[PDB]
Amino acid sequence: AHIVKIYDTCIGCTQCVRACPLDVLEMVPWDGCKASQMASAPRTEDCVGCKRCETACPTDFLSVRVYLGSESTRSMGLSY
Amino acid sequence: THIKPSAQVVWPIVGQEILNGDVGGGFQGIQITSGFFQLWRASGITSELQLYTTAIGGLVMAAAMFFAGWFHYHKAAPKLEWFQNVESMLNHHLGGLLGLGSLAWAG
Amino acid sequence: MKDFTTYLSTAPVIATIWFTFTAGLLIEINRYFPDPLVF
Amino acid sequence: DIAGLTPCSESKAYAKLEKKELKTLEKRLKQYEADSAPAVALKATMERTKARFANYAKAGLLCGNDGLPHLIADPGLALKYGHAGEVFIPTFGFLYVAGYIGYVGRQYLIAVKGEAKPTDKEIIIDVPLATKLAWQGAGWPLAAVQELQRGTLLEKEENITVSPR
Amino acid sequence: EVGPKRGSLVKILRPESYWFNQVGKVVSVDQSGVRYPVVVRFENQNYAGVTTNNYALDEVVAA
Amino acid sequence: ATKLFPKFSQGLAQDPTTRRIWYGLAMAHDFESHDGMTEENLYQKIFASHFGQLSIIFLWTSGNLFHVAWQGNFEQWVTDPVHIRPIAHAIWDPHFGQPAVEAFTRGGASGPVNISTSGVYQWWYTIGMRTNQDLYVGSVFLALVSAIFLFAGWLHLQPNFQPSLSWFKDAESRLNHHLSGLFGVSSLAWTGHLVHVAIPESRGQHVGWDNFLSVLPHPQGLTPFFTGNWAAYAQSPDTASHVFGTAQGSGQAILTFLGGFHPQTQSLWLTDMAHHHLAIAVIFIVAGHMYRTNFGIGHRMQAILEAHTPPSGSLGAGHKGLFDTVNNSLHFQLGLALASVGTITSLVAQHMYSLPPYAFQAIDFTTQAALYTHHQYIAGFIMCGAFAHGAIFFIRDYDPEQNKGNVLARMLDHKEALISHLSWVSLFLGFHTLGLYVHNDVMQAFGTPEKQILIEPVFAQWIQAAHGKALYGFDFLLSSKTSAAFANGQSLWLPGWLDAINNNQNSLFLTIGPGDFLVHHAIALGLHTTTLILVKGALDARGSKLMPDKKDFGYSFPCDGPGRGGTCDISAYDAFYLAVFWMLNTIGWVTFYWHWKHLTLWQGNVAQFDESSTYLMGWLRDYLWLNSSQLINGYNPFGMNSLSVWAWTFLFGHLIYATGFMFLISWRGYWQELIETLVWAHEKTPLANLVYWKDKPVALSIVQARLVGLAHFSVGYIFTYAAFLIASTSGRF
Amino acid sequence: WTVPTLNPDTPSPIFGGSTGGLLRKAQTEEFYVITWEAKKEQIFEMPTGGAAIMRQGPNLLKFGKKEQCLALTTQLRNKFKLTPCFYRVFPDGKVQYLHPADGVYPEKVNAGRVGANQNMRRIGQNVNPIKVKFSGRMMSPAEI
Amino acid sequence: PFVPPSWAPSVFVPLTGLVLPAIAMATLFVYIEKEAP
Ligand code: CLA
Ligand code: CLA
Ligand code: CLA
Ligand code: CLA
Ligand code: CLA
Ligand code: CLA
Ligand code: CLA
Ligand SMILES: CC1=C(/C=C/C(C)=C/C=C/C(C)=C/C=C\C=C(C)\C=C\C=C(C)\C=C\C2=C(C)C[C@@H](O)CC2(C)C)C(C)(C)CCC1
Ligand code: SF4
Ligand SMILES: [Ca+2]
Repeated sequence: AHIVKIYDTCIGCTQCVRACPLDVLEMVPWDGCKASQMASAPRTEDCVGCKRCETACPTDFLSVRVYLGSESTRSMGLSY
Repeated sequence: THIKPSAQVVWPIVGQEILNGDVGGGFQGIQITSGFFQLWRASGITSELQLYTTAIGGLVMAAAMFFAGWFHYHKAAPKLEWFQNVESMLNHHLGGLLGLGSLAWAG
Repeated sequence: MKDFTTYLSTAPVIATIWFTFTAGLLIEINRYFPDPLVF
Repeated sequence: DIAGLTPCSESKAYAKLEKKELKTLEKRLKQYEADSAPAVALKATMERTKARFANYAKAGLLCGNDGLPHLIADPGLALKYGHAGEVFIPTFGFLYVAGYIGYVGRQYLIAVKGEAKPTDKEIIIDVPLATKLAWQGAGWPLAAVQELQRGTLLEKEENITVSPR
Repeated sequence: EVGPKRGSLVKILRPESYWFNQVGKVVSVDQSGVRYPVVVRFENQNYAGVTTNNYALDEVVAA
Repeated sequence: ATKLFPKFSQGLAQDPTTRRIWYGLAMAHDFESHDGMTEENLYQKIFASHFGQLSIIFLWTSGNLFHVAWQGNFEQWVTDPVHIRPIAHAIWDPHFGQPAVEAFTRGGASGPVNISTSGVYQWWYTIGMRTNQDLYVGSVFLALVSAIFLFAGWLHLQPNFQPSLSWFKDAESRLNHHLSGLFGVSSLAWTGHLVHVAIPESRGQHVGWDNFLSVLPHPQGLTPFFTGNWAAYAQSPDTASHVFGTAQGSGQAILTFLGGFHPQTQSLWLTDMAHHHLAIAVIFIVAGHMYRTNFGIGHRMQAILEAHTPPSGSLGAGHKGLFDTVNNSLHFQLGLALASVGTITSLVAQHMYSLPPYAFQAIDFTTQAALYTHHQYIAGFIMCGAFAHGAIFFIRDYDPEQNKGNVLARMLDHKEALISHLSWVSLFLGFHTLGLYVHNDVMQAFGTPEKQILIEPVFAQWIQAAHGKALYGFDFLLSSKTSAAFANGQSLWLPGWLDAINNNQNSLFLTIGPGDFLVHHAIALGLHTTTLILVKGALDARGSKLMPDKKDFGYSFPCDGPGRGGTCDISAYDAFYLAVFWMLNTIGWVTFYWHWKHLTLWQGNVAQFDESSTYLMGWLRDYLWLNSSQLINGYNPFGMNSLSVWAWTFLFGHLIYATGFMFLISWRGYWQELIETLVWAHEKTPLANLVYWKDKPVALSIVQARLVGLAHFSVGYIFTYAAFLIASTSGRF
Repeated sequence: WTVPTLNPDTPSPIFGGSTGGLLRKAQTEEFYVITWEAKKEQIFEMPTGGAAIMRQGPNLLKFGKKEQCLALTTQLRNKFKLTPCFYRVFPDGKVQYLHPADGVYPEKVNAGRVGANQNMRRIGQNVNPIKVKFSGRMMSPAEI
Repeated sequence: PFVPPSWAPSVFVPLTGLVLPAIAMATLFVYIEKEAP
């Protein structure tokens, strides 16, 4: 499975969650940013590694980071 | 059968005049392979005067084309309904452009 | 006219004019001083 | 003289090459009438060929066994043996022109940088300013030394971005 | 009112930031205790096309 | 479910696709990444792997000796080494046609055989080998040596024989032994073989384990050696009338310093090479007594490095922390070894062709060409590997806190300056070296060869003059008969050296002109560009402005996705992959230059190269097109000749090279979608759907495709040139 | 809100079938089933290729992978303002509800959700790989 | 001396390059397809 991590730099834009095409991320209540919300990655087992979340992340540097890891039928996005 | 068609002459500079080969007919230039000489002979052109007159005609036509482009976009622009007249467009392109064009050429 | 001169001041136009000027200058020099190999 | 080369003026291969070149042009000049434009053109090329072989020899160029002029690039050999118009002088001529272009372009970028939209002045060239700098670029070498000595030519490292390391 | 003044020019110190050793303008500083309260705007866009970012008080210095 | 292969990575073992098979083979020697890997186990595995490599090398050598002694004509080549063509091995192909059998039957007939271009015939002959019995015995010995290294490999990994990590870290002790024994004693033992066997064999005397003890290497024995009258050993050397392998014109000296080459063999003197190995053996043995191991004397490498800090702070903390940096990084150690061995490999190529050490080697043009190209291509790959491991070192082993202020950390602090300067140099060389060739081509095309830019290589010619060549008239040092450097060495090597450097028929300092100047700047272009690519990869391996956290992704990763403008080929591995193309282009230019200059010298018209090498049309028509006729006629509608295998291989290399273009230009996405359609077709096809796959078929990975494409590209590159090189030289000579 | 139960006998949108449908994986490993309610019959695009007509009220479709279900989920929500839900179904009869996991779409912050894979540091505060070397396996400084 | 018979190639070449490859490929393919207990 690919390793997805969220960093304190997260601003709670929710853009990564909206960009994810496999529902690997969600917004959880937080107190570190003004938006009072931070991105979480509770379903990384369904992550394929498209890195759309990173493309949607506007922080410098990225608050969401994807590290390609062990490959599975879900990770390879195989319908067979 | 002996003279090679040539219609491009290069200026004598930095030694490039070598490209003006001895094509024949008391002429020196680059040999062309576009087939224009044979097309002009088929059309019945026998003088450089006829080629010069057609050249002037083409520029008059080029000026007309650029005018048409400006006029049909800035002055009288056809509406979508006009462009969506496919039945009319095919009738004119088959009968006028193609059939009339072929009839005129036969003339 | 001001907009037209601004268009003539656009990168491509200036490049064409400047390069045409530079090319011309070099060509004319070789036209009057042919085969220049050494100073 | 140097490297065992020989003056083109005394090389036999240099002389044979000039004859070989003129004989090709002459073999062609025959198929044409004397006043024919083709004949006039081949004659002007033959005159230009004769002048080149003569001008190159007069310039004191050295020729290898191939009978072709070789250029001496060592500043020491060129100055001591009369071969400085081959690489040395050309070097200072190019360096002046190339620095001219660079210093003017740098002066332009610096001037447009203090404007409202520098990016706009890079796609649309401020011609009047550009022409002014183009003329003032003749004294670039002295300006470049004066900038190097005031410490205004370079940027402070603290103001230049770099990767994490 | 902690943080640099609004409209002031500060130089970024975040190493992984695209504007490291570069100067931007202080858009606003969040008085609330957020980890990064300084909003800085830059003229040059980053590789992502962004021209703004949040930094901590320590990550910025008047310059 | 979890498959057994690979056992070193559960991740791959749990991959249900075909990628598991490819990655299991691709990551088998990356021990550091294997599951449950410890530093000590890492060292022990490498130690055993090194014994395995040695076993393979010795079997390869034994195999070579056996096939020559069993299928070649060594006992016939020795009789006439000028006109007899050496046989590599016999050809048993049942697909051959009767004509092909006849075309390949040669070298004393005995059926279809391949001619050898390796140079082992001249090598073994020079070292004293004279019979197939000698070759057979050597083969057996080396086969036995291979088995011992294979056993040692197995044993030094078994319990009670597994060396500790501390033993692997004992640098001062390992270097002392390798310098004094591996290098010094080995060279000394070689001097003994040359003096006791090779030189007697060259003088017509057989000296083997049967009579080596009852034979005297020198008439005065060791009395000169122990009395100090060493000069005695240099008295009465072989004369110019010495017929190699016989006592005709043969002298009695064992160690000399004649210099130059033996008149008949056109190779270096055995007495000069014996004295060379003796001198270097002494130097190495002494050098091996510099580091402290157990007796209270010697240097501590850490103390040496820690002391080397310029007092002005120009190098920061100097070499502080570098001992531990190098001692704890196998990648750093491998980077240095490759960089050194690779440079040494190129030296072997440059020195072996200019100063041929083996008899009748310079007359075998095909072998001369093959050896130079072979070593120059192996050198190029090794150099690429060195930087690759330097980039890996930075990502996996480099610890900034332990290298703070040191020369290594300083490099990273000015990487932009280093890269930007390598960029400038490469640009200058590229624009001017290309511009001058194009100018010359246009001048040749317009029929004005006197107008071409022909800069004389005066600086190189001045060096050649310094070495003795008087053709340039610079008159200085060895070119000046009134110079001290000339007088001091007049009674030593100069005479023989000056005769050779002034002979324009050998390859000793060939004459050079404007064509050599242009190609040398082309070589400089390639070296700087390939270094720019490799250096930029190592310096940016840990991070850049586009990817500041690259170190967290490792040496090899596909990309960072299309975000941030696009990040294809951003890894340091991607830099190595791009550098290989430039390395092959560089070695291509260098090998083309060497081959063309030698083909013209061998043919006897150096003027062709001197007048055609100054324009690229000359290279394409006077070198490639002209020298390809006989090769492409290896097989034709009128029949085939011995050059048929080379014609077939030449085209075989073009095919593999172009197949690489598909893996290099077309990318995964397109193929993955095509395979999915095939998976549907197989599952929807009756009877076919009865059989199924254990590994889900998938397109090759991005990194895998770059490697497979580069491999196909590199294999075709080598096979095509090797086929052209051997065919052109052999067919023409 | 409670975890929904998948009714497998739900009417499926009108569609003549295609060649981009389920494969042997659906019978051996697992398949995905999207369900939604339609207030009107509307033609829509099958993520596997082709046009299909959603039926009034309940609708059910089966896809080979989760991405295809979420792709259809995106179109129905963005274009038709519908609220679909999908599940992973195993070959042994087991059904697993997947999205929206808590009944509230992930982009909308919801209570109860506990953060996962979150690092209380910026990426530039990650350690050097030399520190995470010789661990149980190949890992990244980010994982620590 | 250490000389194989004339039939050596007529037998060694067939075995090495056809027979042995097949045997190697067979065992290798089996191991890869085998799954961990
Ligand atoms: C002096 C006459 C004139 C003027 C002042 C304008 C002015 C304008 N036109 Mg216009 N037009 C004209 C003549 C003119 N046109 C003619 C004769 C035609 C028929 C072809 C058109 C067809 C036309 C169209 C279809 C459109 C405009 C549009 C516009 C407006 C913006 C586009 C523009 O001009 O930017 C300047 C653009 C250029 C300078 C590009 C020049 C294009 C030339 C013809 C290409 C030449 C290429 C060359 C032959 C080959 C290059 C090869 C390479 C190796 C060098 C603008 C107010 C656009 C608009 O309405 O705004 C959205 C619009 O879509 N014009
Ligand atoms: C006899 C009627 C007729 C003729 C001869 C043409 C001829 C042509 N039409 Mg056309 N068209 C017509 C009727 C006609 N159309 C009608 C009734 C409609 C409305 C349904 C259209 C709508 C239409 C569209 C949308 C387009 C054309 C286009 C074209 C040109 C295609 C280029 C080509 O292949 O020819 C080769 C070119 C030549 C042989 C050069 C000779 C052309 C001269 C001027 C012939 C005159 C044609 C013109 C219709 C005559 C009236 C001009 C008058 C108003 C001043 C072509 C010259 C294309 C175009 O853009 O052209 C600019 C195009 O996109 N036509
Ligand atoms: C950039 C590389 C380079 C290289 C490889 C050379 C190489 C050479 N130069 Mg040199 N030179 C260079 C750059 C270079 N130069 C530059 C940039 C300048 C501008 C100042 C000069 C100015 C120069 C002069 C004035 C002379 C040479 C000379 C020479 C030749 C002998 C010089 C020597 O002994 O050692 C090599 C030299 C260098 C590595 C650097 C510069 C040369 C030194 C400073 C000159 C000392 C020469 C000395 C008197 C030895 C010659 C004795 C006698 C024959 C005069 C030699 C082949 C001598 C010569 O042969 O003239 C006929 C000569 O007198 N060069
Ligand atoms: C006299 C003591 C001695 C000797 C002879 C050796 C010898 C060797 N050790 Mg070693 N070692 C020693 C002590 C010694 N060690 C001690 C005390 C320690 C503990 C500190 C170690 C720890 C150690 C380790 C950890 C390793 C070795 C390894 C090796 C092998 C290196 C493999 C190789 O590169 O091929 C031979 C190298 C040479 C012959 C050097 C010469 C290379 C030059 C450049 C070639 C030039 C040849 C000539 C110019 C042209 C030839 C032409 C023609 C003949 C082809 C080598 C045979 C490695 C190994 O195990 O491999 C299996 C390795 O991993 N040793
Ligand atoms: C003493 C020399 C030496 C040693 C000990 C190592 C050791 C190592 N290297 Mg390395 N390397 C070397 C030299 C060396 N290298 C050289 C000279 C180069 C330049 C070519 C490289 C370039 C290099 C790269 C780019 C990489 C390594 C990597 C590695 C590590 C794991 C890779 C591996 O071995 O897996 C197994 C290796 C293979 C399975 C070989 C792959 C197949 C290739 C394409 C050969 C195929 C040729 C084919 C047979 C041709 C057929 C022709 C025929 C039909 C006629 C490993 C510790 C990798 C790494 O850093 O780990 C992450 C890595 O990325 N090396
Ligand atoms: C014939 C093929 C070819 C050529 C010509 C080049 C050339 C170059 N490569 Mg390259 N490379 C190639 C293939 C090639 N490569 C391949 C197949 C690969 C593997 C994918 C690489 C991978 C590679 C890497 C990784 C790098 C390079 C780099 C470079 C540049 C090195 C600096 C230099 O020499 O400046 C000399 C400049 C020239 C030779 C260009 C000549 C100038 C032009 C021709 C004159 C203009 C003509 C005319 C005026 C206008 C023409 C256009 C017209 C439409 C108006 C150089 C321009 C390095 C680099 O980027 O430099 C920093 C580098 O990093 N290459
Ligand atoms: C010389 C280089 C080369 C070669 C040989 C091929 C070959 C092929 N390409 Mg390809 N391609 C190339 C370059 C090349 N390409 C490049 C540079 C690009 C970039 C644009 C592409 C992009 C590309 C695309 C986009 C596609 C292909 C496709 C195909 C396949 C078409 C179907 C087919 O003919 O199957 C038959 C196989 C052959 C004709 C190869 C002949 C090999 C010989 C005759 C067989 C000998 C076997 C031998 C005896 C085995 C024993 C060896 C022994 C050691 C055991 C085919 C195998 C298409 C595809 O995937 O397939 C449908 C496809 O869509 N190519
Ligand atoms: C002012 C100017 C600019 C230049 C800016 C800068 C900082 C340029 C940097 C220059 C630097 C750091 C140069 C550093 C080292 C240079 C060295 C050591 C000089 C080497 C030259 C040598 C050895 C001479 C070689 C020869 C001479 C005598 C001339 C010829 O005969 C040829 C040859 C090779 C024989 C800007 C902005 C690019 C814009 C533009 C104008
Ligand atoms: S890489 Fe793709 S699947 Fe994974 S979390 Fe990011 S957007 Fe979602
Ligand atoms: Ca013997």
